[PDB]
Amino acid sequence: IPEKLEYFINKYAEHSHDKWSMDKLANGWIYGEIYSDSSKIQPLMLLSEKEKEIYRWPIKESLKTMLAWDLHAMAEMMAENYHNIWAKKKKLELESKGGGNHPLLVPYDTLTAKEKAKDREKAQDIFKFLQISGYVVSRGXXXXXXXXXXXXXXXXXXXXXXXXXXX
Repeated sequence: IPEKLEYFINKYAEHSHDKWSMDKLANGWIYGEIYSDSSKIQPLMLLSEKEKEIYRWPIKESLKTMLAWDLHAMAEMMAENYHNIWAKKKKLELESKGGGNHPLLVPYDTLTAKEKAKDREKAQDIFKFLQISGYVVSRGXXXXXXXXXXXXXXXXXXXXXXXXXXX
């Protein structure tokens, strides 16, 4: 990973903190030492410091994925990355602890239209954050050509027919 992408990760963390703090001021949450969800006190003003820390790694993983591998296509591909790693973890823990079957034990195509939006929300967020800076990424006539190919095929067929007539 390059160093100004190292910058970009810190800038993303900062702006995610700014959006979360916008939510904090919108809902009127106030900081405190004690941890609780009903009394409206937070040690990092719901989220623990670890519980914001954890969102640091999946961005790096998805970014490595985009580096090793249009806009909506990359969005749904990052969303599929998220859902695939989520399904992998859930399947491993199910086969580990003997858990029951989940309704998400299906491929990404048969799935419903709602989880689509659920997994594309943050994908669109990080993609906005990506295009704000300037870094542009991608995946990494025809009729005339088809007509020409058909003509060549017809010529070959005519040659074959002439040969057959000779035979």
